[PDB]
Order: sequence, then structure tokens, then C-alpha cells
Amino acid sequence: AIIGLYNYAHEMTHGASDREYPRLGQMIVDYENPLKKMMEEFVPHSKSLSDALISLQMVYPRRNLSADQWRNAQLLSLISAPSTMLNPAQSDTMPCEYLSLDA
Amino acid sequence: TRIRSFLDDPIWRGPLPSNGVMHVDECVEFHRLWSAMQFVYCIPVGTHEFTVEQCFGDGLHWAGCMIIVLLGQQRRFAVLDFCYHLLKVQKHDGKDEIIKNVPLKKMVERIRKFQILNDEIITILDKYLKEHVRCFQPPIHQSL
Amino acid sequence: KVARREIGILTTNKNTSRTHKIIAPANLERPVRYIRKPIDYTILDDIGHGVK
Amino acid sequence: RSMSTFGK
Amino acid sequence: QPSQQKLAEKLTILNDRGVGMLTRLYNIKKACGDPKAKPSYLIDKNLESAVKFIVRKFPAVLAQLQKEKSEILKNLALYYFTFVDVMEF
Amino acid sequence: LQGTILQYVKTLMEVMPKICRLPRHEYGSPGILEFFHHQLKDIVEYAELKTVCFQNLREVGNAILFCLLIEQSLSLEEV
Repeated sequence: AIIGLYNYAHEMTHGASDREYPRLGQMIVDYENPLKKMMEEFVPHSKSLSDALISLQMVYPRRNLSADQWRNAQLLSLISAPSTMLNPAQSDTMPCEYLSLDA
Repeated sequence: TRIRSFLDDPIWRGPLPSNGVMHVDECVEFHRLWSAMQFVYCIPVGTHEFTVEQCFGDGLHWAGCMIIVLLGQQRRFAVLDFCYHLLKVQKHDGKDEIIKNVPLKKMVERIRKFQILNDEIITILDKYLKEHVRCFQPPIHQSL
Repeated sequence: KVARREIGILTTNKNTSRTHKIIAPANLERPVRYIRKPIDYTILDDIGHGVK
Repeated sequence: RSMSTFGK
Repeated sequence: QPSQQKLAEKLTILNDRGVGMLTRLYNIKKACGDPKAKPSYLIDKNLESAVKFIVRKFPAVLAQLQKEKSEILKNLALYYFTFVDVMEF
Repeated sequence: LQGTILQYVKTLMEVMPKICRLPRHEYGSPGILEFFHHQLKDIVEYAELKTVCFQNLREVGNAILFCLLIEQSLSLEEV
């Protein structure tokens, strides 16, 4: 309605549809069912996207544990092993340690 | 301020920690001894026995907490206290038995009361008591 | 004066002050108008070792 | 505002 | 020319652009989902007869509407070109 | 503090368990209560813990409370 109304008023004033309308109106209807459209659109992307997602295997699963498993590992504890309070907390995947699980 | 100057004997703070940061399992600081004492007075007594509060009032805890605060041990006391740990776990598993004639439920109910009291006192003392931070060195490459 | 001098030893300044509940900034934030501008792939060229 | 009466 | 595709720059700039588009779109949805903030034209009874025709034809292509043509260009331009930016994004 | 209390603090500090860990949640609260009972048995059984240690501490506490409370009364009197 918005896109349509604006364009109508544009060709009712300038005797021509808005330059962007034809293409814009076509996107609106094509992605009317967003995921369905994008599922086919991403066929040629599937290779690179798959590789990226699959690499999450080394992160997501171990970042998505339960409270019991957190207690077993004594997560975030600084006093569980008193002799290492000086040692720097570190992994070879630093940014993956706090990367949002929600993301 | 003047009372803290009365606590210069090395027994209060104890020796330096092995990890170069703080004591954790060792019982060589006063607040640890206080934790043991707290364990004692949290123990429920007979229905017709007098309690520690009926005998000493809050004065006992004002003293214990004052020593802890003046020694600057209030933070580690909160983390390492025995009773606070028992309360923490009991609230998790919700278990209730009678260990050595000590009804766990009543035991943790009393611990909670003294916890509320201790927090109030410590906060008040800290409030009236209203710089340099000990930093650490990152790992050094054996080369240099 | 003698009595007050005797109790003065046991005292120190109580650093208390009085302010307002809310203090607005000297200069309120200026309402910025929205202006459309195209995607520009060169805005990071001067950050680090850029590539023109 | 120092109080000289209290030895300040 | 894989060393001049500027992937790091393009990814950074588009990702930021994306959040901007989401933010703009979010506000349009909320505004258009609330008959109190929704554009007057989508509310006025005397016009719904026309809107129905424009939508049913969409994207293929009114007595009262004729008079307010200048008013429509002014008041919908914001939402319209927001959609246009979403397309170009 | 520098007298009887200090004496008893130094005494009980040796009666204290040299080390005492905080058992994992896994052990359960009942087991933890039993663990503490055993580790702190000599403190629990110390005969003069209340008649002397607690008593002396209560006196210090009351002294502190008196100072606090008396100052508050003085403030009301002054105002």
C-alpha cells in the first residue's frame, strides 16, 4: 500500500512511475515468502556457507552445556585451583570463548 | 581507625599466600577462625537451651565483623566462609537430614539469619570506614 | 574550650555534601536530521593499510 | 569551615 | 584479482549498513502496526476503496486521492526510500 | 584484643585444621555438613569458646556499640 500509493502519486504528478518502483515492487513480491526464496537463492552459496557453519562444531557444542556440566568443570572459578590464580586465562580461540551463544 | 592499630600481631593476617595472591584452603587468617566460630553458633540447640544471641546479643558479631573489616578480610570471608557454602549448596539440592544431631534445614535457616546480620554490620563498618593496586606480570618469554 | 579540645582529638571531617536529584548537561544533545547517502566502500581506506 | 573551638 | 576484492572492508561496511536498515525497518513496522502512528491514508475510510485497488494490482498498475498527490509524495517519501535502501542493500 | 583475645586466637589457630577445602556441590549438603563437623570438631568442643572467647568479644562489641550510640545521642543533643 505504501509503495503503491507513493508511486501512484509520483506518476500522477510527473507522468511517470518512480524510477525505483518497477524493481522495488518486484523485490517485494519475490521475497514475499522470504525463506523459500532465499533457500533457492543460496544454492550456489551452500559450499562456503556450509564450511563456515560446520566450523562451529568446535565451539557451539562446548559453549552450550548445562549447569551440572558447568559445575563439573567448575566454570569461571578462580579458586578451584588456587595455585593458578596468577596464570593468564587463555585459549587459542579467545574470541570464541565469549562469542554470544545467542548469535 | 585507632582500633585497627591494635591488631599489629602477625597472627591476625598470617603468613604470605603460596600462590602470591591470597589464601584459599589454608586456615591461617582470622576470618577463617571466625568462620569456625560461626559454624559453632549456627548449630541449633535444645528447645530449652539458651542460644548465643540470647546470651551475647549482637555485640559478639559486631566485634567479630569489626576485626574482619579492619583486617580487610571481609571479601574473602564472604567467599570462603564454611556456613555460607553449606547454605549455598543446601539451597541447590534442597536436602534435609540430621547430621550429628544437627537438623540441616534449621542449621541453614540460622546461617541465613547470621548472614543477613553479618552483611548489615560489615556494610555499616565499611560505610564509616569510607589507592595502589598490586599488579602482576604477564608471562615472560624465557628469551628475554 | 578545654572540654571541646579533649573530644576534638577523637574526631575527623565527615565529608558530606548536597546536590540535586538530576543534573542536566550544559549542552543538550542536538537532534540530527536523517540524510540518505549511498554505500561507500572507501571509508576504511585510511584506516590501517588501506587499498584504493 | 573549620571549628577552632574543637582545636581545628 | 582476489587480493583487491576488499572483502574485509566490504563485510565491515555492509554489516554496519545492515544494522541500520534493520533499525529503520523495525520502526516502520511498529509505526505501521499501530493505527495511531500509522500513515493517515491507510486509516481514512474514504480512501480504503482506492488502496484496495492499488494493492490488488501490485506490482501491476481514485477521486479523492487526486487532490492529495503532493501530500502523499511528501509523507510517504521517508518509508518509500527506506524500502529503496533495503533493496539496494 | 592484645591480651586475652589475642592469646585465645593464637591458641585456637593451632587447633584449627591446617587446610580446609570447600567440597563441590556434588557431595551434597548433608555430606558437607558432616565434613565441616569433622574438620572443626576441636573448635566445636573447645571448652572455653563461649565462657571466654565469645564473652571477651561481646565486651569489645558492646564497647564499639556504646561509642556509636553515644555519638548519635550527642548529635541529637547538638542539633
